[PDB]
Amino acid sequence: DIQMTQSPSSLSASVGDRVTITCRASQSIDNYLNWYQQKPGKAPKLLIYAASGLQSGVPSRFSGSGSGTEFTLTVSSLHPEDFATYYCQQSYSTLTWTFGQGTKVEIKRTVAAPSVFIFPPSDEQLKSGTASVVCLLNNFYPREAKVQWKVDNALQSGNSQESVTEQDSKDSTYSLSSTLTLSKADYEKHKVYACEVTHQGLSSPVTKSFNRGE
Amino acid sequence: QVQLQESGPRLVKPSETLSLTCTVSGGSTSSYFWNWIRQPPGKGLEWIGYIYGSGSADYNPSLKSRVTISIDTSKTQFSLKLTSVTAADTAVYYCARSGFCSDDACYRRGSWFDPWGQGTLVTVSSASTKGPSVFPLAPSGTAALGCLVKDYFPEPVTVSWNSGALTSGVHTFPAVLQSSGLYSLSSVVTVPSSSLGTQTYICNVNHKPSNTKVDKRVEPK
Amino acid sequence: NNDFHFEVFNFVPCSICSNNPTCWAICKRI
Repeated sequence: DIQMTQSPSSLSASVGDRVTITCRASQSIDNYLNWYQQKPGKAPKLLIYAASGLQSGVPSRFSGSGSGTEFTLTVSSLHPEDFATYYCQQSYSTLTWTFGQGTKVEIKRTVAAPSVFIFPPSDEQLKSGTASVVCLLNNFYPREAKVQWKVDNALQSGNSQESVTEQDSKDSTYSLSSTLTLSKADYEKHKVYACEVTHQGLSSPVTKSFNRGE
Repeated sequence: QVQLQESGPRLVKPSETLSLTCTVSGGSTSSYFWNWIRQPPGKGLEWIGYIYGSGSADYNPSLKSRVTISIDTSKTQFSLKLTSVTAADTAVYYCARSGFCSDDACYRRGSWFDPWGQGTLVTVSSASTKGPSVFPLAPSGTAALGCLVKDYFPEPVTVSWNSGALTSGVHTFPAVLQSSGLYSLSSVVTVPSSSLGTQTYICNVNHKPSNTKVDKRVEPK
Repeated sequence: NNDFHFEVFNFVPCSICSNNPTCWAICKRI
């Protein structure tokens, strides 16, 4: 058995930064170390073969070095589309080929404030006995944001769930949805529904709201 | 271009057998080495096994007792069989070719995985398949609109807009597992406020595990 | 016979690489 130890686990870097990823093998594997790049929801794509061969179709800003037990993948100048998880993989074992744990590369960029939108539950959904109120934060950076739900000015807790997109491959921003889930009866007991958004790019909080039925 | 494609059931009950087939086009299985690899959600990659030639195979020891890989008589397909599955076998499964071949000899050692299949998600659960309900997220210089895709099992659903013609500014969010055991997700897009009267915006939902397809027009209320 | 020979233990011997750059990248002098 041959284990690959890949570091670091995670890194953030700016466009134009030089990035280095290291992979250490538990024993000598000569030059038989391959690197892959995996974009979210897609199969790993071969970047480097046999420690330093540059795969046809891959830009030369990627390069691999090392032999024996210590290997390195370098991006000479990071681009926004280089956001991905990178894996080393050894082909020296006669039986089990093994991968490193991965290195998630995130793109760091200037602050961008979210555009906020609120959506009331549809009438067709309400027939079915449940009300989903959706709050959208579009194209912001950085990652961290707070969404507070207020129903007739009362702060809500426990009844919302959030989802975040992966970083966008061209502009490096995130989007986020918060869904407030209420039963039909509860939803109908209140009037004002508000989403309050706090983010580093906003000097004061943005609140989007609607009145049920209008 | 040698191209690879995985196929098989998307939902497997615990203790049953997981089976998948990889179809090879533009090439033959009578040379090279044919691999299976998997990746649990949010985790890393694990090599499963390989097969070559007449049907010689070998396996990752962590799975050898439960895994068989077989090669088909058309010599265009190979197959994965995994027994006694548990929720730990929930993963995206990939097929991939490896090896270097000269005129009359194929060597595996020191080669790499290329090309790869697209990968297919397989979920091990005793919950049953259920198709989604689709609700509009109706628009209030730029407006946002979308579709709420609610209460389906298992993952995944795919969403597109205007039959694939609309992709700029589309965000389909990762699904969230609700307390009910069913998944929910939203897909949104930003459009020019001025078109909401005359341009149609339709979200195309396909939930392959349940054979449910839905096209939903989203409009101002 | 027409079937390929298959080798899983030995590295690619450079004596067979012809002018194939893939071969030359992974071979050993044996």
